[PDB]
Amino acid sequence: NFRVYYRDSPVWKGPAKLLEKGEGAVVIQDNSDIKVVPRRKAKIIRDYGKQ
Amino acid sequence: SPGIWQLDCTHLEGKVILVAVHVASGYIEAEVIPAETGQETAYFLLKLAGRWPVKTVHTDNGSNFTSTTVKAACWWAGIKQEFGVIESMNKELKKIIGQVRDQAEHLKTAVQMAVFIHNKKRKGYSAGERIVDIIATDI
Amino acid sequence: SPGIWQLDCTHLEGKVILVAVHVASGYIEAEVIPAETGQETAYFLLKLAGRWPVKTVHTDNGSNFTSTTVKAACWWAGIKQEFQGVIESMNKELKKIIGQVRDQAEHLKTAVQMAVFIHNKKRKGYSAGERIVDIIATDIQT
Amino acid sequence: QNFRVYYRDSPVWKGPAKLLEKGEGAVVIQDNSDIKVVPRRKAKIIRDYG
Ligand SMILES: Cc1ccc(C2CC2)c(-c2ccc3c(c2C)CCCO3)c1[C@H](OC1CC1)C(=O)O
Ligand SMILES: Cc1ccc(C2CC2)c(-c2ccc3c(c2C)CCCO3)c1[C@H](OC1CC1)C(=O)O
Ligand SMILES: [Cl-]
Ligand SMILES: [Mg+2]
Ligand SMILES: [Mg+2]
Repeated sequence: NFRVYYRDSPVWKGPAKLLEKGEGAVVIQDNSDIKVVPRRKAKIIRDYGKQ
Repeated sequence: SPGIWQLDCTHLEGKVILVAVHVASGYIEAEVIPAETGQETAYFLLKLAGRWPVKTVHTDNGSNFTSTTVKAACWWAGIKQEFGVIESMNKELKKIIGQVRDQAEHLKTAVQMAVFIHNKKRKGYSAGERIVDIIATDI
Repeated sequence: SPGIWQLDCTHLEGKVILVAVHVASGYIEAEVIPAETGQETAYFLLKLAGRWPVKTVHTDNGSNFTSTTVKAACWWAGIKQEFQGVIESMNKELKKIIGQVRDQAEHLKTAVQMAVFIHNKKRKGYSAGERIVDIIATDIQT
Repeated sequence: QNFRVYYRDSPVWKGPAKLLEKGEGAVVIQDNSDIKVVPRRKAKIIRDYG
């Protein structure tokens, strides 16, 4: 339902699987790697045109 | 299919022209973007998606169409991406642009005049009439 | 009437938002213009006119809508200008949806087009985008 | 039916004006009841489309 786009360290990377959303960070899986990204550096985008 | 679109960029006078075509009707939308980037391409798709039932967009492997910014726009708007109707349409667009180029100072004005002429020319319906007919029939 | 539109400008974050609304359907188009000038208004109308059967546009007495450059665009595209308050209620509706989704995007122009998407696709029954296509195609097919 | 010409001769674009002739460097127009000669670069000749 959701997809997460994020920046490490400038170019936006993604889409990545959303595993968990916290108060100050989000846990995602981009390909085969699990990453912990701060909220300010991640965009969680819902598929709105579908549903 | 009423929801199939083709997007590609063409260039004139050193400027970038992003052209979208409704394949089933030949209706076109065009915009002069300040840079051929994924951010400008994604912003173009958002405007297109909120306007027509955009289900599938077919582009080449340009770095602006394969960018992450476009993937987020297509995902949010519910658009599927696939990687010569648009290329033949760019030739038609540049033809009409040259016919009206001297009538305006800015290239972007001649572009929108050319899109106007294309979408309103009958044969019989015009391209602008066909896309509205096709989409309303699908509803 | 399928060819009546209303255009007006609203402001958010110091930027100018030019909004066009199809009165019969409530369908809207919006674009962030770099300046509230007649040249940007006329370029917006050309894009609008080559897209829908734009026959009459209702605006206020702003110096950008009464400019000569807009008159030339309307004459070339065959548009008549007139100077229910649909656009004023629509500016509130657009800015309402913009504020609801503003944090989802960096650029204001992105939130603008998301809000236009949300408005034209919302069912409450046809949607705004479905009504304008239904109204215009009915006039074409008949 | 015919054409309209928009022109500047001091600021704000003036017109529409009747088109009489288009030259290499000037255009002969009639704005209302007055005959004017305007350079090409200060005149927009727009064909009646739509
Ligand atoms: C500046 C910027 C950088 C990265 C991205 C995407 C991959 C992460 C976007 C972007 C693009 C499309 C889109 C959304 C966003 C967030 C969210 C909802 C609707 O579809 C943007 C965007 O600008 C672009 C639109 C012209 C913005 O304003 O944030
Ligand atoms: C820069 C400029 C100054 C004056 C005018 C108007 C006074 C007569 C125009 C203009 C406006 C509308 C229009 C046409 C033109 C020539 C031609 C045919 C189609 O409708 C422009 C125009 O820029 C505007 C369009 C954004 C341009 O690029 O010349
Ligand atoms: Cl956390
Ligand atoms: Mg290409
Ligand atoms: Mg106003």
